Amino acid sequence: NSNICEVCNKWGRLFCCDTCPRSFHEHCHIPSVEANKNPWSCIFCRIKTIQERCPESQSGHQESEVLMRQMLPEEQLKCEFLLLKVYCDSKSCFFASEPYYNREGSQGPQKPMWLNKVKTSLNEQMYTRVEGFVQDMRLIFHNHKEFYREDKFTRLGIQVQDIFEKNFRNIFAIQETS
Ligand SMILES: [Zn+2]
Ligand SMILES: [Zn+2]
Ligand SMILES: [Zn+2]
Repeated sequence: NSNICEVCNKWGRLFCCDTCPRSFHEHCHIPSVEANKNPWSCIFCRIKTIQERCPESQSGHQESEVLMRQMLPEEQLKCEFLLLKVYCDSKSCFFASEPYYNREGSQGPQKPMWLNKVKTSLNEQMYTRVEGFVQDMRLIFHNHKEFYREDKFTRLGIQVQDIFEKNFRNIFAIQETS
């Protein structure tokens, strides 16, 4: 196994996957690492199994169809993995916890959003379709862009949204376009 957390790349109290060499802190893994279960497989392994059980799941999809899907177990897992993939980038730190807004010449967004709130929302099964989760994710970056305006800090939101969007297209097998 690895000696660092796959998500935050630090050492500490880790839990090791039984079917791959990754390891995780308890609350870096999503869902949080399960109390018992021996063996234990991590989210990367679970996602791989879904693909291997239904190879045609990797043929192209239209985003519109994906968004309308109900959050049944397999879609729930895929959104948890996509959330995880964002927390894997160190720039997610800017978007994790509840933000506040007091900048000369800007007003705060009408609907604040942050990653830990989405995490909690997924945990408490508050989204009924993929669209719900995707909307909150994109809201995070959109709020950031609107608030920071011409400050170069806006770029952080562009960069982390690019991470989200590449992973979204991969995990949900969105049809490749030019
Ligand atoms: Zn970690
Ligand atoms: Zn694994
Ligand atoms: Zn099949």
